Amino acid sequence: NQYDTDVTTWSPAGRLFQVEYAMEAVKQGSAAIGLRSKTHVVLACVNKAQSELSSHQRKIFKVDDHIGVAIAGLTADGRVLSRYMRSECINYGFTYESSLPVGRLVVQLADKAQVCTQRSWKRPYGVGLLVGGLDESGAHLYYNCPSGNYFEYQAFAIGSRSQAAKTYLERKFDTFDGATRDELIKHALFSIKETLQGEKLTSSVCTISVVGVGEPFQTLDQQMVQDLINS
Amino acid sequence: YPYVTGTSVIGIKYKDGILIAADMGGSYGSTLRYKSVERLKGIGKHSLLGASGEISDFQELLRYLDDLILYDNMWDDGNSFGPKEVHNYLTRVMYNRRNKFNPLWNSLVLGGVKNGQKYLGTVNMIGVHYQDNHVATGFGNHLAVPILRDEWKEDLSFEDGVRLLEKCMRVLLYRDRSAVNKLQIAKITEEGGVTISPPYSLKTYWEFAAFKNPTAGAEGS
Repeated sequence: NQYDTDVTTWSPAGRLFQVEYAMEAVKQGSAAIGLRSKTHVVLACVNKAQSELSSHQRKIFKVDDHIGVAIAGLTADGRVLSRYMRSECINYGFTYESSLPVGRLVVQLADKAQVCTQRSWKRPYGVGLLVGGLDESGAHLYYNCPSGNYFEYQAFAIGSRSQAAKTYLERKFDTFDGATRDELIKHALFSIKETLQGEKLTSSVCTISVVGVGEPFQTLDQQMVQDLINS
Repeated sequence: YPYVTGTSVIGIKYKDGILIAADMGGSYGSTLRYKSVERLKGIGKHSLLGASGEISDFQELLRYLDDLILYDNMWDDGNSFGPKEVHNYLTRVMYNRRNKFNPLWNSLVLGGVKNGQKYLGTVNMIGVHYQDNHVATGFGNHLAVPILRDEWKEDLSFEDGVRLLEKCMRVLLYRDRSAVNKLQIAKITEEGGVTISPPYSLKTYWEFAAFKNPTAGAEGS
């Protein structure tokens, strides 16, 4: 395919095959879940237990007191973007001494991914983010995509075997609107259970994080998550 | 060097809002070249600032703030800069331009009310800044903060606020030699927005017997 091998060449169908492939990178990576309420946004990640010897790597990144991330895809590009968002929020705080809204940070991030998508000699970042934080209008959940498009969701699952999580969230996202923090966490555990092919309910496989209107971003501990699944 | 410079810009946080006053004079050395230079402006929805010092630099700060506020508005995501963020941006720009040894020669008084939290603060030509109930710049920092401190009250009315602020501004007009009798009071409130008083001049008193006759005699004085 002559149009496949470069970012700048539109195919006759109007498709950027390189960006489509960069979006294939995330669909191949480990799964991440995200879901929100009027005030809370829960970011989880079914982080695999591949071997009795290996451990996983940190995927859900804090960015500010009020914004969290959950990368998916090439972990290095995710680390670069998370570093960028962290520095951006810190600059905003330095200048205006206030929290950078999520809705603006996500748009800046999407512009970064796009400007990579446009120039030759570059590549689309190849990592998709679930970003969720705070804003005067409450708490929002966003999905940045390598193509420069971005979206706002009630709940979204990306990465490998997400259809199992999406088909569940489809049948429960409608109650999240006003649901209390713990209801979101329980829903997220159920979602992770669905995508868990082994169907084994253990605290080691999945990580959870929560950020709310008065709850700074924090990652639930192994013992606490184990306690919830025990319920 | 400062070429066309203005003078004091006093500030007084009053009940339900904020008031700022500043004469309409721009002086050139000793001459008053200009007497109708509106030196108070409204910034964004929630703010209001006056400036003293070089008037070219102030007009530039207005361009900076107008771009800032327009870019802020075009988002339409439902959050905007209150007085706090605007004042912090002003402090940052003033300090940064001091670091270049190319200062904005102005002293900024910025205040406003957002979400029921009313803010008032100041910035110097070299980044010195503080937020207070009542602020002033230039001679308003000598001849007006004494009287403001003496008489300011927690729940000052609007009329009491105007009368205090005119007391201060008149005291300046008596003894500044840089001040013109024209002047404006700016009112900012929640859900009313900024409202700038039309220019006017204050009555002044001179008929004291000691003034009419320094010393005292039928011939001398």
